[PDB]
Amino acid sequence: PRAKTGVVRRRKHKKILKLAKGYWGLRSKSFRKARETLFAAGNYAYAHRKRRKRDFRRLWIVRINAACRQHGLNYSTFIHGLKKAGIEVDRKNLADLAVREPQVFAELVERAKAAQ
Amino acid sequence: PKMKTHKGAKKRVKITASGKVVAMKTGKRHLNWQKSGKEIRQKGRKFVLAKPEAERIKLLLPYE
Amino acid sequence: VYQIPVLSPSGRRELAADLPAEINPHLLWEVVRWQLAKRRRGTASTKTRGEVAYSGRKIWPQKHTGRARHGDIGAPIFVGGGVVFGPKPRDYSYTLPKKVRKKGLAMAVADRAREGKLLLVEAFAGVNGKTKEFLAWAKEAGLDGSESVLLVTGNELVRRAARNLPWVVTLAPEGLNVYDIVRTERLVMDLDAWEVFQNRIG
Amino acid sequence: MKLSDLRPNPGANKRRKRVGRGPGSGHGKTATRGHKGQKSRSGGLKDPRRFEGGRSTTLMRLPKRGMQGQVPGEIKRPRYQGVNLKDLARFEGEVTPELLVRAGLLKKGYRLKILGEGEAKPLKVVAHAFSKSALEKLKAAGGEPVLLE
RNA sequence: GGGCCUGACUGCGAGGCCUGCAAGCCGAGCAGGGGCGAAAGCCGGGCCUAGUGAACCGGUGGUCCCGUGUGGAAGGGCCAU
RNA sequence: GGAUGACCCCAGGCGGUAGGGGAGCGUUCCCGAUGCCGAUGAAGGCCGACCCGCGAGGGCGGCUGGAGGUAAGGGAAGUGC
RNA sequence: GUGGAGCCUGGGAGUGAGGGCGCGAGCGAUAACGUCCGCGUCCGAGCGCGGGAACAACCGAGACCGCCAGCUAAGGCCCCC
RNA sequence: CUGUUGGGAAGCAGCGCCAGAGAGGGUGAAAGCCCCGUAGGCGAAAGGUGGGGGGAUAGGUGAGGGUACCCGAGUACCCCGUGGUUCGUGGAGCCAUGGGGGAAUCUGGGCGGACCACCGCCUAAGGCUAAGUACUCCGGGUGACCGAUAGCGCACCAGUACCGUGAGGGAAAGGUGAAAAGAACCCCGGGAGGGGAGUGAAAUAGAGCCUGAAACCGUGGGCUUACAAGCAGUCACGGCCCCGAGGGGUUGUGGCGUGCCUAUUGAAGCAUGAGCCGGCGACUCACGGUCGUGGGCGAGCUUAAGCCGUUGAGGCGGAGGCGUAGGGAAACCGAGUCCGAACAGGGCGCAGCGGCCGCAAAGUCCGCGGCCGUGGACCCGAAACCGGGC
RNA sequence: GGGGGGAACCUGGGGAACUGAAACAUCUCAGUACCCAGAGGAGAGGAAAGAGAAAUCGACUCCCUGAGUAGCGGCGAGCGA
Ligand SMILES: [Mg+2]
Ligand SMILES: [Mg+2]
Ligand SMILES: [Mg+2]
Ligand SMILES: [Mg+2]
Ligand SMILES: [Mg+2]
Ligand SMILES: [Mg+2]
Ligand SMILES: [Mg+2]
Ligand SMILES: [Mg+2]
Ligand SMILES: [Mg+2]
Ligand SMILES: [Mg+2]
Ligand SMILES: [Mg+2]
Ligand SMILES: [Mg+2]
Ligand SMILES: [Mg+2]
Ligand SMILES: [Mg+2]
Ligand SMILES: [Mg+2]
Ligand SMILES: [Mg+2]
Ligand SMILES: [Mg+2]
Ligand SMILES: [Mg+2]
Ligand SMILES: [Mg+2]
Ligand SMILES: [Mg+2]
Ligand SMILES: [Mg+2]
Ligand SMILES: [Mg+2]
Ligand SMILES: [Mg+2]
Ligand SMILES: [Mg+2]
Ligand SMILES: [Mg+2]
Ligand SMILES: [Mg+2]
Ligand SMILES: [Mg+2]
Ligand SMILES: [Mg+2]
Ligand SMILES: [Mg+2]
Ligand SMILES: [Mg+2]
Ligand SMILES: [Mg+2]
Ligand SMILES: [Mg+2]
Ligand SMILES: [Mg+2]
Ligand SMILES: [Mg+2]
Ligand SMILES: [Mg+2]
Ligand SMILES: [Mg+2]
Ligand SMILES: [Mg+2]
Ligand SMILES: [Mg+2]
Ligand SMILES: [Mg+2]
Ligand SMILES: [Mg+2]
Ligand SMILES: [Mg+2]
Ligand SMILES: [Mg+2]
Ligand SMILES: [Mg+2]
Ligand SMILES: [Mg+2]
Ligand SMILES: [Mg+2]
Ligand SMILES: [Mg+2]
Ligand SMILES: [Mg+2]
Ligand SMILES: [Mg+2]
Ligand SMILES: [Mg+2]
Ligand SMILES: [Mg+2]
Ligand SMILES: [Mg+2]
Ligand SMILES: [Mg+2]
Ligand SMILES: [Mg+2]
Ligand SMILES: [Mg+2]
Ligand SMILES: [Mg+2]
Ligand SMILES: [Mg+2]
Ligand SMILES: [Mg+2]
Ligand SMILES: [Mg+2]
Ligand SMILES: [Mg+2]
Ligand SMILES: [Mg+2]
Ligand SMILES: [Mg+2]
Ligand SMILES: [Mg+2]
Ligand SMILES: [Mg+2]
Ligand SMILES: [Mg+2]
Ligand SMILES: [Mg+2]
Ligand SMILES: [Mg+2]
Ligand SMILES: [Mg+2]
Ligand SMILES: [Mg+2]
Ligand SMILES: [Mg+2]
Ligand SMILES: [Mg+2]
Ligand SMILES: [Mg+2]
Ligand SMILES: [Mg+2]
Ligand SMILES: [Mg+2]
Ligand SMILES: [Mg+2]
Ligand SMILES: [Mg+2]
Ligand SMILES: [Mg+2]
Ligand SMILES: [Mg+2]
Ligand SMILES: [Mg+2]
Ligand SMILES: [Mg+2]
Ligand SMILES: [Mg+2]
Ligand SMILES: [Mg+2]
Ligand SMILES: [Mg+2]
Ligand SMILES: [Mg+2]
Ligand SMILES: [Mg+2]
Ligand SMILES: [Mg+2]
Ligand SMILES: [Mg+2]
Ligand SMILES: [Mg+2]
Ligand SMILES: [Mg+2]
Ligand SMILES: [Mg+2]
Ligand SMILES: [Mg+2]
Ligand SMILES: [Mg+2]
Ligand SMILES: [Mg+2]
Ligand SMILES: [Mg+2]
Ligand SMILES: [Mg+2]
Ligand SMILES: [Mg+2]
Ligand SMILES: [Mg+2]
Ligand SMILES: [Mg+2]
Ligand SMILES: [Mg+2]
Ligand SMILES: [Mg+2]
Ligand SMILES: [Mg+2]
Ligand SMILES: [Mg+2]
Ligand SMILES: [Mg+2]
Ligand SMILES: [Mg+2]
Ligand SMILES: [Mg+2]
Ligand SMILES: [Mg+2]
Ligand SMILES: [Mg+2]
Ligand SMILES: [Mg+2]
Ligand SMILES: [Mg+2]
Ligand SMILES: [Mg+2]
Ligand SMILES: [Mg+2]
Ligand SMILES: [Mg+2]
Ligand SMILES: [Mg+2]
Ligand SMILES: [Mg+2]
Ligand SMILES: [Mg+2]
Ligand SMILES: [Mg+2]
Ligand SMILES: [Mg+2]
Ligand SMILES: [Mg+2]
Ligand SMILES: [Mg+2]
Ligand SMILES: [Mg+2]
Ligand SMILES: [Mg+2]
Ligand SMILES: [Mg+2]
Ligand SMILES: [Mg+2]
Ligand SMILES: [Mg+2]
Ligand SMILES: [Mg+2]
Ligand SMILES: [Mg+2]
Ligand SMILES: [Mg+2]
Ligand SMILES: [Mg+2]
Ligand SMILES: [Mg+2]
Ligand SMILES: [Mg+2]
Ligand SMILES: [Mg+2]
Ligand SMILES: [Mg+2]
Ligand SMILES: [Mg+2]
Ligand SMILES: [Mg+2]
Ligand SMILES: [Mg+2]
Ligand SMILES: [Mg+2]
Ligand SMILES: [Mg+2]
Ligand SMILES: [Mg+2]
Ligand SMILES: [Mg+2]
Ligand SMILES: [Mg+2]
Ligand SMILES: [Mg+2]
Ligand SMILES: [Mg+2]
Ligand SMILES: [Mg+2]
Ligand SMILES: [Mg+2]
Ligand SMILES: [Mg+2]
Ligand SMILES: [Mg+2]
Ligand SMILES: [Mg+2]
Ligand SMILES: [Mg+2]
Ligand SMILES: [Mg+2]
Ligand SMILES: [Mg+2]
Ligand SMILES: [Mg+2]
Ligand SMILES: [Mg+2]
Ligand SMILES: [Mg+2]
Ligand SMILES: [Mg+2]
Ligand SMILES: [Mg+2]
Ligand SMILES: [Mg+2]
Ligand SMILES: [Mg+2]
Ligand SMILES: [Mg+2]
Ligand SMILES: [Mg+2]
Ligand SMILES: [Mg+2]
Ligand SMILES: [Mg+2]
Ligand SMILES: [Mg+2]
Ligand SMILES: [Mg+2]
Ligand SMILES: [Mg+2]
Ligand SMILES: [Mg+2]
Ligand SMILES: [Mg+2]
Ligand SMILES: [Mg+2]
Ligand SMILES: [Mg+2]
Ligand SMILES: [Mg+2]
Ligand SMILES: [Mg+2]
Ligand SMILES: [Mg+2]
Ligand SMILES: [Mg+2]
Ligand SMILES: [Mg+2]
Ligand SMILES: [Mg+2]
Ligand SMILES: [Mg+2]
Ligand SMILES: [Mg+2]
Ligand SMILES: [Mg+2]
Ligand SMILES: [Mg+2]
Ligand SMILES: [Mg+2]
Ligand SMILES: [Mg+2]
Ligand SMILES: [Mg+2]
Ligand SMILES: [Mg+2]
Ligand SMILES: [Mg+2]
Ligand SMILES: [Mg+2]
Ligand SMILES: [Mg+2]
Ligand SMILES: [Mg+2]
Ligand SMILES: [Mg+2]
Ligand SMILES: [Mg+2]
Ligand SMILES: [Mg+2]
Ligand SMILES: [Mg+2]
Ligand SMILES: [Mg+2]
Ligand SMILES: [Mg+2]
Ligand SMILES: [Mg+2]
Ligand SMILES: [Mg+2]
Ligand SMILES: [Mg+2]
Ligand SMILES: [Mg+2]
Ligand SMILES: [Mg+2]
Ligand SMILES: [Mg+2]
Ligand SMILES: [Mg+2]
Ligand SMILES: [Mg+2]
Ligand SMILES: [Mg+2]
Ligand SMILES: [Mg+2]
Ligand SMILES: [Mg+2]
Ligand SMILES: [Mg+2]
Ligand SMILES: [Mg+2]
Ligand SMILES: [Mg+2]
Ligand SMILES: [Mg+2]
Ligand SMILES: [Mg+2]
Ligand SMILES: [Mg+2]
Ligand SMILES: [Mg+2]
Ligand SMILES: [Mg+2]
Ligand SMILES: [Mg+2]
Ligand SMILES: [Mg+2]
Ligand SMILES: [Mg+2]
Ligand SMILES: [Mg+2]
Ligand SMILES: [Mg+2]
Ligand SMILES: [Mg+2]
Ligand SMILES: [Mg+2]
Ligand SMILES: [Mg+2]
Ligand SMILES: [Mg+2]
Ligand SMILES: [Mg+2]
Ligand SMILES: [Mg+2]
Ligand SMILES: [Mg+2]
Ligand SMILES: [Mg+2]
Ligand SMILES: [Mg+2]
Ligand SMILES: [Mg+2]
Ligand SMILES: [Mg+2]
Ligand SMILES: [Mg+2]
Ligand SMILES: [Mg+2]
Ligand SMILES: [Mg+2]
Ligand SMILES: [Mg+2]
Ligand SMILES: [Mg+2]
Ligand SMILES: [Mg+2]
Ligand SMILES: [Mg+2]
Ligand SMILES: [Mg+2]
Ligand SMILES: [Mg+2]
Ligand SMILES: [Mg+2]
Ligand SMILES: [Mg+2]
Ligand SMILES: [Mg+2]
Ligand SMILES: [Mg+2]
Ligand SMILES: [Mg+2]
Ligand SMILES: [Mg+2]
Ligand SMILES: [Mg+2]
Ligand SMILES: [Mg+2]
Ligand SMILES: [Mg+2]
Ligand SMILES: [Mg+2]
Ligand SMILES: [Mg+2]
Ligand SMILES: [Mg+2]
Ligand SMILES: [Mg+2]
Ligand SMILES: [Mg+2]
Ligand SMILES: [Mg+2]
Ligand SMILES: [Mg+2]
Ligand SMILES: [Mg+2]
Ligand SMILES: [Mg+2]
Ligand SMILES: [Mg+2]
Ligand SMILES: [Mg+2]
Ligand SMILES: [Mg+2]
Ligand SMILES: [Mg+2]
Ligand SMILES: [Mg+2]
Ligand SMILES: [Mg+2]
Ligand SMILES: [Mg+2]
Ligand SMILES: [Mg+2]
Ligand SMILES: [Mg+2]
Ligand SMILES: [Mg+2]
Ligand SMILES: [Mg+2]
Ligand SMILES: [Mg+2]
Ligand SMILES: [Mg+2]
Ligand SMILES: [Mg+2]
Ligand SMILES: [Mg+2]
Ligand SMILES: [Mg+2]
Ligand SMILES: [Mg+2]
Ligand SMILES: [Mg+2]
Ligand SMILES: [Mg+2]
Ligand SMILES: [Mg+2]
Ligand SMILES: [Mg+2]
Ligand SMILES: [Mg+2]
Ligand SMILES: [Mg+2]
Ligand SMILES: [Mg+2]
Ligand SMILES: [Mg+2]
């Protein structure tokens, strides 16, 4: 019996096309260009969810560093003092403290100078 | 269509009971005057062909 | 070995038959596979680039036209051209081993036997070629037609009477075969039928 | 047991290998053929059982041996098949060539020769030949060797 | 350098070297009939590593294996070259 | 562990071209089917931020469509751009 | 020394254009992003990731998936960063 | 038949009936019982057939004994040149015959693979001969055959239009609706077209008509954009708009970021290919082989062609094939055999589990899968070669 | 009475090449494609100057098998009773 393409190919193309909603020109309009665009998009997303982990930590650090220098030390010193004091509050949190909770941040700074 | 027996192999070779392939030693067709008797004598025996070469010849003999 | 109900004027007696204890569903499947393959017509066909109606002229020159190279428009790469590896007339049949068919027959009858669904009968009352006659007899014989029946008998008059019933498949005993036994829920046989089947599985 | 229950045993019906159908299959594009060269081409190579790239072949360098025959062909002569004593075990009373053909031991068109693997059994065995030891074992077990001619 | 000699054997060949194949190489030992030596023993060419060419087709000597109804014959196989 | 591929637990492996192997998805057609779904709406089309699945996919809903479609289990190929 | 170790029989391949680098030579001119061998490596197939401004093969390191957590590697810590 | 929903009942419901007929197609949707059919039956004045039945006719039919009349001529036969056969000059016969030579009539002749003998087979040089066999323009039946890029080149006014001096090449192009009820009449317009009215279950079913995807063009709306550097995305945050501790759309800023495929040592590569979209488009089939695998039987396994049956029913058929023994060029011997003087040495061969029962197995058959051989053998592509024509 | 036509099929008279032989000439392709003549619903063949070893069979045709056997073969590729 014969099995002509039929319905099958239009359906794969709509799938891809639908994922390409938003893209510029033929990239949302042409199955071919959409598919190219999507290969790139999936690799970036993978790469970028990796580096979001880095992007944020760099930020926490810039923030911690600012808050430290108001109390007369640098980030590197503050982190060594935390280590020596045995304090394990992470940088995501150290940062929230530095902004939302200056009194607490100050005390951790104190423990950090004291610990050395 | 059915396979054909290769007649050149049928004429040179025999498949033994266990499926080895056997043929005459080469090298005493001629130029024999200065060959020692050890040589002529030993080239008078059959030998068992190396496996890859035998397996090939066997497929040429589908009906032995 | 198996105990099989027999309907009679004297009433429901029992008959002993040695049919296989073991049913081998793979083998049953193999017999049915053979049966259905061999009834195939094999009449699907297509045309090759050589069998298609166009000419063999090279449509345009090999080089310098700015177009792709082609030969004739019969080539399968052209709409209208031949088909690559389409179906051609075919024989789907093959000789399934005789013993398998035999063992298969026997197992199928055996399978219905083990379910109570095999029923042997001496004769068919008043069925003289009329559907309503077979219908009466059937009701009386426990066949309301809620279960499909493979009726096997050499009595032509009985086959005609029953054939039109949607739930009945009829056969002469020389025709007993496993697809029909396996397709139906209940097996009903003449003793004369049962006799030939015993000779065939011997 | 009904039609919906009829199944082949696992492995009885395997899928074919389909090539040139997409990357996920791991057999796309080159269809497992690798890249270029004669073997990848439609039509492929020369008979790999013989051909060796142009050098004289392994087979053709070996010497021919023996009588190959001449027109008008095979010379008609009586052909003998041996069947051992052990194969005669199953019979009782008499064995003749015809019988042995029926039992599926002796092929048609061959004369019978009895051979010595096994024990002899006191039967009357009728045949075109006997090996030395078959004759001995048979005579000794009280069987009766009869020669046909 | 000399004496006697033809083992510059015939039938085989454990086990190895080398090695894609096919080839190439070394070879104790047993048997037959020998050479030299009093004997132990050595001798299956040459101190050694090059001096060579697979198959096909055909020649010659032998063998007496096949011989197209049978006996021969033609022609072939086999051993040697 | 439990007895058996029921699922739980501990550990380890899991970049990949040529290429080997395994397990699946979907298309057309056959048995299943004198059956079953269907105008209270078939196939097909268009939507969906919902459900299941690693995925190929499969559901479910709304709109369009207006007459077909076809399960569990199997079978066969003009089967996936 | 229990390892995607090894050995044996069999089925299926692909490959038989490599390339950079380090070390050892030859060829070249103690030239070439040169050429030709040897041992090793990496790219090839890791054009995935960090460093080297950018950069297949230099340094760091072998990416099963997820995390707005932690420790390091080479390389860095004046601003770009 | 009735009821019911519905434009329509054949759907659903109630109560029935036929069946040698429940194959199938229609009817406003899904019908055994409405129509056409189907099972089972029936039917030719005329023409054709008539291989079957009957009849006729042609034609056919003895035994010794003697005679030695006849028994297919440029023939056999030999030689030369060739063809046919499996036979390619081979030890080359046989059948045929272009050249030369050239008989006999059974006490004749040809043949059994040079030749000779023996032993057999057969009657050349005249002719005819049903059936069993091949094919498919034609008719019918049937599809695990196509379904309008398919299937014939053509579903349609196609071997047409059109192309070519000619031979010759050779398309595209199907579908309103159940029914034309195919939209009277009015309005704008030269008309085309539209707007009402009307028909219809439905009119974005209105004839440029079923469905009506995609590329492509537009109108309307939300978000956004004129100091900005870009393989067009991705991650983050924030603004606005929408649906209602959430989601969706949009995108300002910040981070990261060298298209796809092909071929390559190596490509974003300034190396190939692709304007975009839809559809067509490439590893198959037969037969053999080899391994693997699912079963059946197992010193055995298996049938082919055919025949009987069936009309989607299977059976019979043992001819034959593979296996049961090997070794040897062979004669030949045989669990051995070959080389050899050898009782030497060597090559190649020979030798289930449990409790008489079961179990497994040689092997073999069928199915399935991988790969191989032969075919065009994964698809597309030459320049060329050959035949017959124009 | 002939003449001319008929899709395939059939006999007879003529009769290639690509290709395969991984070059090519013998060989293959193949007595195929194709031209021609003729027949017919078929055509051909057919009643032994046969076969070929059986003391045998008994016209011809056609299918299965014998058998990829016997053989043929730059003893190659292959061909094949
Ligand atoms: Mg397709
Ligand atoms: Mg299609
Ligand atoms: Mg499609
Ligand atoms: Mg697609
Ligand atoms: Mg779609
Ligand atoms: Mg899809
Ligand atoms: Mg966007
Ligand atoms: Mg766009
Ligand atoms: Mg655009
Ligand atoms: Mg668009
Ligand atoms: Mg994607
Ligand atoms: Mg990631
Ligand atoms: Mg990353
Ligand atoms: Mg400071
Ligand atoms: Mg630290
Ligand atoms: Mg810390
Ligand atoms: Mg040969
Ligand atoms: Mg030799
Ligand atoms: Mg030679
Ligand atoms: Mg010689
Ligand atoms: Mg010679
Ligand atoms: Mg020498
Ligand atoms: Mg010597
Ligand atoms: Mg010798
Ligand atoms: Mg055979
Ligand atoms: Mg054998
Ligand atoms: Mg079919
Ligand atoms: Mg078919
Ligand atoms: Mg076709
Ligand atoms: Mg066709
Ligand atoms: Mg063509
Ligand atoms: Mg053509
Ligand atoms: Mg044509
Ligand atoms: Mg054509
Ligand atoms: Mg044409
Ligand atoms: Mg042509
Ligand atoms: Mg042409
Ligand atoms: Mg042409
Ligand atoms: Mg060009
Ligand atoms: Mg162009
Ligand atoms: Mg073109
Ligand atoms: Mg173009
Ligand atoms: Mg062209
Ligand atoms: Mg073409
Ligand atoms: Mg062409
Ligand atoms: Mg064509
Ligand atoms: Mg076509
Ligand atoms: Mg067509
Ligand atoms: Mg095609
Ligand atoms: Mg093809
Ligand atoms: Mg083709
Ligand atoms: Mg095919
Ligand atoms: Mg057919
Ligand atoms: Mg098949
Ligand atoms: Mg068959
Ligand atoms: Mg019925
Ligand atoms: Mg039924
Ligand atoms: Mg299959
Ligand atoms: Mg794939
Ligand atoms: Mg694979
Ligand atoms: Mg791969
Ligand atoms: Mg590709
Ligand atoms: Mg492969
Ligand atoms: Mg391959
Ligand atoms: Mg390739
Ligand atoms: Mg390659
Ligand atoms: Mg390629
Ligand atoms: Mg290459
Ligand atoms: Mg190449
Ligand atoms: Mg290759
Ligand atoms: Mg390729
Ligand atoms: Mg190619
Ligand atoms: Mg080709
Ligand atoms: Mg080729
Ligand atoms: Mg032979
Ligand atoms: Mg006795
Ligand atoms: Mg002396
Ligand atoms: Mg050795
Ligand atoms: Mg060696
Ligand atoms: Mg001595
Ligand atoms: Mg001695
Ligand atoms: Mg002495
Ligand atoms: Mg010695
Ligand atoms: Mg010297
Ligand atoms: Mg020397
Ligand atoms: Mg030498
Ligand atoms: Mg040669
Ligand atoms: Mg040669
Ligand atoms: Mg010779
Ligand atoms: Mg003779
Ligand atoms: Mg003799
Ligand atoms: Mg003779
Ligand atoms: Mg004599
Ligand atoms: Mg003699
Ligand atoms: Mg003599
Ligand atoms: Mg002689
Ligand atoms: Mg001789
Ligand atoms: Mg010799
Ligand atoms: Mg992996
Ligand atoms: Mg696996
Ligand atoms: Mg697989
Ligand atoms: Mg499924
Ligand atoms: Mg699909
Ligand atoms: Mg599937
Ligand atoms: Mg179908
Ligand atoms: Mg049905
Ligand atoms: Mg249906
Ligand atoms: Mg319903
Ligand atoms: Mg309605
Ligand atoms: Mg609806
Ligand atoms: Mg569907
Ligand atoms: Mg469909
Ligand atoms: Mg979906
Ligand atoms: Mg829908
Ligand atoms: Mg319908
Ligand atoms: Mg279905
Ligand atoms: Mg199904
Ligand atoms: Mg089934
Ligand atoms: Mg296809
Ligand atoms: Mg292990
Ligand atoms: Mg490994
Ligand atoms: Mg490994
Ligand atoms: Mg494979
Ligand atoms: Mg290779
Ligand atoms: Mg390669
Ligand atoms: Mg090379
Ligand atoms: Mg190389
Ligand atoms: Mg290179
Ligand atoms: Mg390398
Ligand atoms: Mg190199
Ligand atoms: Mg570099
Ligand atoms: Mg190097
Ligand atoms: Mg260094
Ligand atoms: Mg160096
Ligand atoms: Mg050097
Ligand atoms: Mg300088
Ligand atoms: Mg270099
Ligand atoms: Mg350098
Ligand atoms: Mg250098
Ligand atoms: Mg290297
Ligand atoms: Mg590469
Ligand atoms: Mg790396
Ligand atoms: Mg690596
Ligand atoms: Mg990469
Ligand atoms: Mg890097
Ligand atoms: Mg970097
Ligand atoms: Mg950097
Ligand atoms: Mg890298
Ligand atoms: Mg890993
Ligand atoms: Mg740290
Ligand atoms: Mg460091
Ligand atoms: Mg820096
Ligand atoms: Mg109403
Ligand atoms: Mg009604
Ligand atoms: Mg009702
Ligand atoms: Mg019926
Ligand atoms: Mg019906
Ligand atoms: Mg109907
Ligand atoms: Mg219904
Ligand atoms: Mg229906
Ligand atoms: Mg109806
Ligand atoms: Mg009738
Ligand atoms: Mg009728
Ligand atoms: Mg008389
Ligand atoms: Mg006379
Ligand atoms: Mg006469
Ligand atoms: Mg005359
Ligand atoms: Mg002549
Ligand atoms: Mg000839
Ligand atoms: Mg010859
Ligand atoms: Mg001849
Ligand atoms: Mg003449
Ligand atoms: Mg005479
Ligand atoms: Mg005479
Ligand atoms: Mg004659
Ligand atoms: Mg003659
Ligand atoms: Mg003669
Ligand atoms: Mg004769
Ligand atoms: Mg004769
Ligand atoms: Mg005639
Ligand atoms: Mg007749
Ligand atoms: Mg006839
Ligand atoms: Mg016919
Ligand atoms: Mg027809
Ligand atoms: Mg279809
Ligand atoms: Mg249809
Ligand atoms: Mg169309
Ligand atoms: Mg068409
Ligand atoms: Mg359409
Ligand atoms: Mg037509
Ligand atoms: Mg067309
Ligand atoms: Mg058309
Ligand atoms: Mg027209
Ligand atoms: Mg012109
Ligand atoms: Mg014109
Ligand atoms: Mg033309
Ligand atoms: Mg066209
Ligand atoms: Mg209509
Ligand atoms: Mg209509
Ligand atoms: Mg309607
Ligand atoms: Mg007006
Ligand atoms: Mg108007
Ligand atoms: Mg208007
Ligand atoms: Mg109007
Ligand atoms: Mg109305
Ligand atoms: Mg309605
Ligand atoms: Mg609409
Ligand atoms: Mg409509
Ligand atoms: Mg339109
Ligand atoms: Mg319609
Ligand atoms: Mg429309
Ligand atoms: Mg439209
Ligand atoms: Mg649109
Ligand atoms: Mg707008
Ligand atoms: Mg500025
Ligand atoms: Mg601005
Ligand atoms: Mg961005
Ligand atoms: Mg941020
Ligand atoms: Mg939002
Ligand atoms: Mg946002
Ligand atoms: Mg990067
Ligand atoms: Mg870029
Ligand atoms: Mg790059
Ligand atoms: Mg791509
Ligand atoms: Mg490309
Ligand atoms: Mg290239
Ligand atoms: Mg290049
Ligand atoms: Mg290059
Ligand atoms: Mg670029
Ligand atoms: Mg560019
Ligand atoms: Mg260029
Ligand atoms: Mg480019
Ligand atoms: Mg290029
Ligand atoms: Mg263009
Ligand atoms: Mg576009
Ligand atoms: Mg497309
Ligand atoms: Mg394949
Ligand atoms: Mg196979
Ligand atoms: Mg098998
Ligand atoms: Mg069986
Ligand atoms: Mg055979
Ligand atoms: Mg021995
Ligand atoms: Mg068993
Ligand atoms: Mg078996
Ligand atoms: Mg293979
Ligand atoms: Mg072909
Ligand atoms: Mg092909
Ligand atoms: Mg192939
Ligand atoms: Mg071509
Ligand atoms: Mg030209
Ligand atoms: Mg030429
Ligand atoms: Mg020429
Ligand atoms: Mg011409
Ligand atoms: Mg001409
Ligand atoms: Mg005429
Ligand atoms: Mg005529
Ligand atoms: Mg002719
Ligand atoms: Mg003539
Ligand atoms: Mg001729
Ligand atoms: Mg000519
Ligand atoms: Mg030629
Ligand atoms: Mg060709
Ligand atoms: Mg070839
Ligand atoms: Mg050639
Ligand atoms: Mg060639
Ligand atoms: Mg040339
Ligand atoms: Mg040639
Ligand atoms: Mg050819
Ligand atoms: Mg020929
Ligand atoms: Mg002719
Ligand atoms: Mg023809
Ligand atoms: Mg005529
Ligand atoms: Mg006829
Ligand atoms: Mg006739
Ligand atoms: Mg005639
Ligand atoms: Mg006569
Ligand atoms: Mg045979
Ligand atoms: Mg020929």
